[PDB]
Amino acid sequence: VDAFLGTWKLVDSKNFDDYMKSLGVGFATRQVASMTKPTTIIEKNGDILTLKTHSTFKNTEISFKLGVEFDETTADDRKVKSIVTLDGGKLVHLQKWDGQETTLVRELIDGKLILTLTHGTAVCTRTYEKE
Ligand SMILES: CCCCCCCC/C=C\CCCCCCCC(=O)O
Repeated sequence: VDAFLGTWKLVDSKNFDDYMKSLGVGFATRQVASMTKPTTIIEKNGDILTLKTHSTFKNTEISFKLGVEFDETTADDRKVKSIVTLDGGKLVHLQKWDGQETTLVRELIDGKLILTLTHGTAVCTRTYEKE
């Protein structure tokens, strides 16, 4: 886990709109979201991880232990059952609600943090660089 810790800022995004539309997010929120550049902060205290996502539009914060399910309310106001684990060096966050699922996978490549989000047929890639 140690290599993911720190402060990261978004520098590229591909197909976020398709991902948001798949989840049912409405047009007006997709407009603002397409022009937002979040800051993600990942920290650890023993076996507890804290992931903060900050922006001018919305802010989220979750705390969890790897491998242990938790309740989460997402930026889009879904109430989901989540679990985060380490799989081949990637941090894999799975969300489930009403029979559906989406995955948020984080990998380090060349010192950047790549976040891939998949729901349905839509796949979005977002690139973050370390601050
Ligand atoms: C908290 C910052 C979110 C910015 C706009 C999001 C508004 C809601 C729409 C879809 C939410 C999808 C779930 C979270 C995606 C987070 C993306 C990321 O961390 O870059």
